[PDB]
Amino acid sequence: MPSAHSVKLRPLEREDLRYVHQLDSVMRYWFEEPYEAFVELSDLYDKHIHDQSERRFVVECDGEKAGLVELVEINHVHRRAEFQIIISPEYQGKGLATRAAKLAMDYGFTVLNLYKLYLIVDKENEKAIHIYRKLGFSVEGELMHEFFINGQYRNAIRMCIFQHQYLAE
Amino acid sequence: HSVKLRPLEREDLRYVHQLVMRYWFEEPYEAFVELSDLYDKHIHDQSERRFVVECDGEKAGLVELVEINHVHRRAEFQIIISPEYQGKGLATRAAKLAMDYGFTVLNLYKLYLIVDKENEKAIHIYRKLGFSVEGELMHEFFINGQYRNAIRMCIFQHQYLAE
Amino acid sequence: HSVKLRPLEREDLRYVHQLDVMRYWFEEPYEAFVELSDLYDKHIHDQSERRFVVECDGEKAGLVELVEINHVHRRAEFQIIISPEYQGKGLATRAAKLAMDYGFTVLNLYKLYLIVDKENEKAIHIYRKLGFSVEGELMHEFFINGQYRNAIRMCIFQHQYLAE
Amino acid sequence: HSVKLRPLEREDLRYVHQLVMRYWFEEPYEAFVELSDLYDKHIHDQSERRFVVECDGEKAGLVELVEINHVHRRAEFQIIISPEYQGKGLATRAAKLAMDYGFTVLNLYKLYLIVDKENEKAIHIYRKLGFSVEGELMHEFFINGQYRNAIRMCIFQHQYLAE
Amino acid sequence: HSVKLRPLEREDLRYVHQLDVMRYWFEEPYEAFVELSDLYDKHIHDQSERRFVVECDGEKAGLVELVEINHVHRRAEFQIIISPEYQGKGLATRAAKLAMDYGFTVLNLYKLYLIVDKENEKAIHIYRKLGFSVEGELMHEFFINGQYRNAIRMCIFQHQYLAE
Amino acid sequence: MPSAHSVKLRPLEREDLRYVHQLDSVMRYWFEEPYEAFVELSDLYDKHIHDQSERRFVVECDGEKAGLVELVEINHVHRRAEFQIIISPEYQGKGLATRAAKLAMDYGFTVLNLYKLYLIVDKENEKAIHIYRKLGFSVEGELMHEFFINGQYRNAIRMCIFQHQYLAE
Amino acid sequence: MPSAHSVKLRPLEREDLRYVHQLDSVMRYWFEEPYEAFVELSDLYDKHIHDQSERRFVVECDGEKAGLVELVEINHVHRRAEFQIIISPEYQGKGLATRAAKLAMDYGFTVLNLYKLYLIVDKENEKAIHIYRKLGFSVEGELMHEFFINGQYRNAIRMCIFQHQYLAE
Amino acid sequence: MPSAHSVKLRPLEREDLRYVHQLDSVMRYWFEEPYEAFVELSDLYDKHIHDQSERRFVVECDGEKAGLVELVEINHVHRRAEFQIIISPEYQGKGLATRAAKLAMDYGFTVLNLYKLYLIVDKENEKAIHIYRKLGFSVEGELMHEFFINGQYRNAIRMCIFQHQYLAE
Amino acid sequence: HSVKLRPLEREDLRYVHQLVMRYWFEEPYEAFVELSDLYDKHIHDQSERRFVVECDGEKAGLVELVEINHVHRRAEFQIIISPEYQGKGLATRAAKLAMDYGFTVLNLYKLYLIVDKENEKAIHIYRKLGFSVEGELMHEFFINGQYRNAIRMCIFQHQYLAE
Amino acid sequence: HSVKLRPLEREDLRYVHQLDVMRYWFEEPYEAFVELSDLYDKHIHDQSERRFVVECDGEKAGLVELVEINHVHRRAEFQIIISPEYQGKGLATRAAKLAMDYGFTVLNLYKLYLIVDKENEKAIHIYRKLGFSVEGELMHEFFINGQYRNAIRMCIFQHQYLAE
Amino acid sequence: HSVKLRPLEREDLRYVHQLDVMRYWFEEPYEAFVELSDLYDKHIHDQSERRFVVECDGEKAGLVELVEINHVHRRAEFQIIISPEYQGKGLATRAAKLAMDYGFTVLNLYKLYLIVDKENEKAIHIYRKLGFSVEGELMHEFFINGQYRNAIRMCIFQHQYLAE
Amino acid sequence: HSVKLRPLEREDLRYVHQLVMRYWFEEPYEAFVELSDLYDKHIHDQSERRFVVECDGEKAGLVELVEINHVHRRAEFQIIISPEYQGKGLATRAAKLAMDYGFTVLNLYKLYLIVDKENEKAIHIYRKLGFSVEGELMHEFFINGQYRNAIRMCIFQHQYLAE
Ligand SMILES: [Mg+2]
Ligand SMILES: [Mg+2]
Repeated sequence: MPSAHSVKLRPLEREDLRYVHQLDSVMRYWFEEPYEAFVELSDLYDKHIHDQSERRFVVECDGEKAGLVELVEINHVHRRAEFQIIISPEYQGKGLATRAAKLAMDYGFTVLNLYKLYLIVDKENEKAIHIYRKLGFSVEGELMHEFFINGQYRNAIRMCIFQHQYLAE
Repeated sequence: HSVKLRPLEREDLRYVHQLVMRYWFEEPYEAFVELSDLYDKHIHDQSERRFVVECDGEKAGLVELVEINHVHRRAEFQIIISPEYQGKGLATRAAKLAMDYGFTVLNLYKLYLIVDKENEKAIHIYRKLGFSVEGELMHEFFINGQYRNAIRMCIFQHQYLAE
Repeated sequence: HSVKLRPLEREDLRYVHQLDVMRYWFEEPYEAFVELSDLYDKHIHDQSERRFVVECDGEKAGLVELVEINHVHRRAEFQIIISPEYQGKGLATRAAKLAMDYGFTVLNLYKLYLIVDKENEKAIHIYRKLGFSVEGELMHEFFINGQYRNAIRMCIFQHQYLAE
Repeated sequence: HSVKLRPLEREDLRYVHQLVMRYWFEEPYEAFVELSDLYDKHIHDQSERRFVVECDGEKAGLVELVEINHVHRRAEFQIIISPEYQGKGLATRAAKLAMDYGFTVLNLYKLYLIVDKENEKAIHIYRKLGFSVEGELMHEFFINGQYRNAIRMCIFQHQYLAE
Repeated sequence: HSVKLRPLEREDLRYVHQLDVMRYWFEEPYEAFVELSDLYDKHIHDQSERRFVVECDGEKAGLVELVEINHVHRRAEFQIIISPEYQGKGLATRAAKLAMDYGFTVLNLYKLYLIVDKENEKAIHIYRKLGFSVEGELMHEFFINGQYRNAIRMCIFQHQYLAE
Repeated sequence: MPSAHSVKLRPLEREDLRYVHQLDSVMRYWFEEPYEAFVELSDLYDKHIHDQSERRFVVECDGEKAGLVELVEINHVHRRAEFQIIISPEYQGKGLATRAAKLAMDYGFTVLNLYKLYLIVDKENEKAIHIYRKLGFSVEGELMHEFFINGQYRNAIRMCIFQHQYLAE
Repeated sequence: MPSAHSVKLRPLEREDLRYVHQLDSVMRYWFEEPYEAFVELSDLYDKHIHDQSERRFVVECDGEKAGLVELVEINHVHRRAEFQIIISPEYQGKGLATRAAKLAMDYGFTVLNLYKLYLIVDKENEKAIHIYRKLGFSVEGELMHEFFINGQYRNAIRMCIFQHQYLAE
Repeated sequence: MPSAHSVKLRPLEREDLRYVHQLDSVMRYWFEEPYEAFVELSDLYDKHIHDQSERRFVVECDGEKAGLVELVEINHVHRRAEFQIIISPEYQGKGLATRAAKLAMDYGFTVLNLYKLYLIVDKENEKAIHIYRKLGFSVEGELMHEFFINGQYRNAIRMCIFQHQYLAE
Repeated sequence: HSVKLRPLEREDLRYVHQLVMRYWFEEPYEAFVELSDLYDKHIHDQSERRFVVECDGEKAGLVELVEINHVHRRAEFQIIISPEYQGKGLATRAAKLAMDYGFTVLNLYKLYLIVDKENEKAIHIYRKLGFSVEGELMHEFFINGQYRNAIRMCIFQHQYLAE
Repeated sequence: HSVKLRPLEREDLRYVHQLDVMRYWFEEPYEAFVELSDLYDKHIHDQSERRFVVECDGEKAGLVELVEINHVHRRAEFQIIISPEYQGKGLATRAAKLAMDYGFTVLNLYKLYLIVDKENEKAIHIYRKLGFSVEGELMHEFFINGQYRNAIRMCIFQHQYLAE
Repeated sequence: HSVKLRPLEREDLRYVHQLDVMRYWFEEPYEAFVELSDLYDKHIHDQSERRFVVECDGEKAGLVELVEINHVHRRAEFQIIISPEYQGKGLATRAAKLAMDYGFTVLNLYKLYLIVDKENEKAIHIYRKLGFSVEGELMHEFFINGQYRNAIRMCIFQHQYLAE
Repeated sequence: HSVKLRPLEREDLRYVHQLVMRYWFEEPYEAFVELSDLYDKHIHDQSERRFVVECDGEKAGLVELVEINHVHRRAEFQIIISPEYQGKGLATRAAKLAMDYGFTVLNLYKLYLIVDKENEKAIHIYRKLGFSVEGELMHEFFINGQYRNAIRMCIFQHQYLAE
């Protein structure tokens, strides 16, 4: 009989901040402000503790820390947010990014009462794209040369989904 | 056996946190640092008052006095028991204690509470304690995907003090 | 005659102060102007309340308060106050319609509610007409001028507004 | 003819000052800068409340609510009329007004006052308003070279509201 | 057995917190320790109150509060509290004598006074003995545990102390 | 002989703040923070004076104040920004929004050295859309129900252009 | 019939500070801290507004500003203070220093409830000394070379009086 | 052969503050501000660290802490200060107060370059008085009821000495 | 006729502003409030020093000493004349003045300047003042759509003082 | 052996302090650690400089400084320093390549430049090899250990990097 | 004509600013008024320097600076500056006498000293006359307008003043 | 054997203190808390610079550069050796080191020192290092009961660099 893992969103605590930092060279941001060194992240963190426009969860698999969900650009008048998920290397390969997306959908849609959620992914990532489609995300744009990455401008696909689709299922 | 009702101390916050969206002085929290910070910001704020419910010296739940007003002499209260302490009607004794505090110590005139309409047990309990119903608040909360109704119930100091 | 809402500027704060005995700003009490100026400065970016001067032909005629605004549960309480001299011209009615408009068509709330004196059978009727539901009768909710009074809480929903 | 009772505004301070040792929030003042400063320090302090007494729109005196407590539901009041307005029993109407405010607006249970024993007029006035005597405080004040006695008198909300 | 007053140190503040339901510091209310620590830090140089641990053979046994201290009128109110386990050994009596000593022979006050429950006929008697005068009976001065209680205010003067 | 107007971008001064405020009910934002009352705007303004992620110009026509250009979400690693233009009512009807766009293109492209600029407009605004095309903006997405406006979710068209296109002309 | 002047102590207001400053070269002090320039005095003044250990009155003669009384080193446990009076040049010669002393005695003794007041004066000032005696001040010390003044150490006479003497009269 | 103790003034460090506090009921002061609880003393201490108008030494006897010298009311224009010495109970009886006075004389006179030092003592203390005389202190005043002490006003004797007397010896 | 070189005062800022992207203490500005603020932030900063160029008492341009270093004893200078004052070789006299200040007052050893390669006039002027060329900085600035080259030129205190 | 850049953490600040006599942080001088700790705290979010520890097999081996970073003109100066004991293993070469990589493939700069002692003919040659151009010779730019020295400024461009 | 010292008020600070190229306040350099206003505000209670306007018939004529004031060693340096238009009327002489008076008869210093250009043989002579001693010749102490200059340090003592 | 000259670090303060009236940035200290505080107040102050003198890695003395000025390019220096390290002419090597730093690193033109007239050894040492005498400062210090004379001596960068 196959054993069932338990995957949970958990509100991101300060003690989680080291875990965040060491998920990894590229630009990372906190509240649209960029960081590199731990001291930069930690100070941003305290400056933004009460800020309602981003919310972050750790993904626990069986209580162990496996990755991070960031809801970002939260807007409560237009009832949307963007999300971003990131799975620690030793937790990849086993459907986590998927479950993890379902859980963030659940959070924005059933807890936070947003109307629309979207995400950006590399145009190159035919894998992820197709998964999101599977879950019934529409494609709403192909941003051209939106990111300059490892020496080169890359294209992003923005894909959205809606509260009613979600609750209908 | 023994249930006291101790003021909420800063060491109690990690306990509090370890019990859907939560409010401290009407400002929302999720992280423990969010609530901790919020806590010190509202240290001398008289508009809310909190107590750990102690069973035989162990921390077993929480009473909140919220929206305390001394001109109109009223306040709201929420009571929360930890799972492992539920279903011995601490929820009940805690309610009496809250009532004792607000009516005999704080000298309030009126105490009210909100509860999900569906919670027929609580509604019954409080009616037993002689609370009367004053409202059915339609779709007052978005809870886990859905709007829910609450029932608000009150009781008055003269009713209590009949004791 | 024409009637508009307008965000409340510090310059309006003197006007607000003297509509006449007990009142609040961002839930803290106030009486003197200095008390009020101070709260106002403190709550400049507080999202949980939003105010408006009610303008009647470019003239300050009253005030709309949007209070206890919650965006997760998409609701908010409102209250209107009309300077003595603009009363009895159905102005608080037009102001109500306008506050609904704002919370429903701009703030994107789901539910708006208010509390009035049970005794005010008149206002009560005006709301019922507008399609508001009674959602409760609070007993002795307010000590006012020497006695406890009852109030009625009445609510209306976005979809009812966007329909009719 | 007309007597209102307006909240004390900052413009009123120069008036206040222009009326032996004075107290603001139990801290003493003499200079106007001493009182002014003190004033802002106690802006959101609910423990005292002040009003100018207005006769036909002119500033004519002062009511102070001091030591306001909402659990025991009581407060003290001092009333001060400016000379040119004395002896028309504004002192009286002012007292009623204070009483009106504390009992019908602020929802206090009990109001008391201190007055020099020797002030037989005030003592009589208040007894007329139905205040009862609760103490003769021996040498409670050093005033102009000498200890003086005060009389403390109270009245209760139920007594007033009989109206 | 020997009994002393001792100025109250921050280290005593944990002791003070748990003598058991409503209390004050420099006239502001408190309940939680964090609330109390804070007031204490704020009032460090406040001249208007002075506190002391009552030490019984080098052991913390209670507390003396000197409150509403006025130096122009040379008076001050006092209150004593004895930990449950040191009561009924005439300790609050020795503590009273000691507080008088301090206000009279050190602070140079002219008058000291206190307030007790009218119902506490015992304490009342102890003070009368010490030469205290009743200077008033306050009616329903305190809402306590469900009802308004009466209190008695009793005073004594320096010259009476320095004589007897 | 037809008289030539002079249209200029001018760096936005504090004294311009009243003009901004009174360009008008809808949500307006300053540095992604929302305002309504003048005191809210003015305080945001001082809080963000040195912030490199938004830049604002007044459009002077013949030295008189005619409208406002906001470059927003400026990113210097991905070399882009979003722009927004707004023409005062008495200056509409006479090609200003157009010239005004050309000028902001010039600023980002020739002064600020961005690589890409884009804009959002109402899907409904077939007029503006076609103009931007005329100037050789590509369409890069149709965001669905992105804004809730006057009681109703509306659709936006994001359209971009690039430094090389611009300098080529 | 000779006309009676009215001489009053008045609590020192900030607007009085210029008058103080220009009562005049020597060391002057405010709360035991020294001043020379107006800005020094004014800043000391604000730093010490609530300080209970010095109190200052202006002497009004017929409502016009004639001089200054400083009660200094106020101690409420030992119930004493030192006083110092200073009469503006155009108000000297007409008994003011005297009345002015009586008034400060009245203030400390009948208002402030001190038990003892004293003063220092130049040993050289046989005039003032004898006046204070007249008013029944005892001599309680002759401080030797206590002040270095205009190139030279000078001797001071400290003289005291008591509440009971005063009220007895 | 009798063994010689070494008695030294040492600048008072913060760690000395507990020792000070526990030299003992009466009013004690720090920079003319009164203290009782340790937290009061310690906060005064930090508020006054750089203040030139009081200086304090510990008296070490053989390196062990035996008492305290306070130079107080230091005035560098009139070149004087008052001093106060206090010997811990277990170090009394063995000439310390004496040596300790000589050392403070040495400090003010030979290090600090004051011209005059004085002290107050109880009129009742015929012992100390006579010692100071022995060292050639003049008596310069008998302050009457200057201190209210243990229920009663007491009289003080102020006694001074001068740099030239001292260096002459 | 007369050219002084006055220290830059706060009243001069509106003038400064009224003269592509500008820098104050290596931080960029455009609005006047941006530069004003920046100005006070760098009031006691010794690393840059500024002067208005005064012709017969009127404000006519600007000298900036920038990147001032006292161990290596060097600094950079920019000079800016207002249009209506250009082409009388104030640019020249201003340069001499800068040179006078840095070499005879500030005791610098070396002064250098950057100028667009294309500005053949400036390059010539300075070579005339005996500045020598020390670099051709390739595409050192993006200016109005294009990378541009600058030429850096220096001169030394001993060379100047030969005077 | 493997070599990486890594953002510089406060924990690295002690390491940085002791590579041996005159140096800067965000253009302000420093000597003592306390001086340095302070500048570092002040410049935490300063975009104009970016630093990195050079790691050799997970071991701290040196430092890369990106200085005078300008994003409008898309350039920045760089400098590398290798702890005494890691020198002469072509490590500063690998570190240079890595700094180019970062400014060119991550920061998206157009131009990177450096300044070396004219006398250092060795380093100079290493850069020329890498495709760097000499863009100037600064005369007596640095007073160092008793005399003014000359320096060379050499630059390279993104397109040259992204090509070869 | 009559000549007085007068403590320097903020109102004098504009006057001070324009006597014409390098100068200090409480040892920090300044040039612009804003720079100076700031130092002045910072040093309001600094005991180590004391300034005075030199008044000639109630008119501002120059300035006296008392600098490096040390009370333990009882000395202080002084400097005088006279507005162009009041020079050559022996005014700096009367101002010197007055500064001596102040430090000697008011501040109770033991020693006062000054530094002048060796080349200024005139001033030098005026001081010698006043009884000042040369206590040193500092070599190349000042870089001024293009070259290092020598200065002379001359001192006088209280007892010499209080005698003659 | 080995003498380095390390910058003064905060851990070195307790050492410093453990070496009559002392000055930090011309402000006086005695307690260690007085000097410690003063220390942080002057952390970025360029007007003074300090170094521990290290003999074979142990702390053995102190060089102070004081009154550093970069326009006139001069500074003063005091050197202090701890007793147990005296009389091996570390005082000498330390002096050379100071000289090395100010002249070859800091690019000063001139260095001077003050020493009690009576210290004939120091005076001789420095004259040997080729310092010349520029003043005999009469009663410049009150030291242990008496005014004392100091001798000031300087040397110049060109003289040193002759090396
Ligand atoms: Mg954004
Ligand atoms: Mg004193």
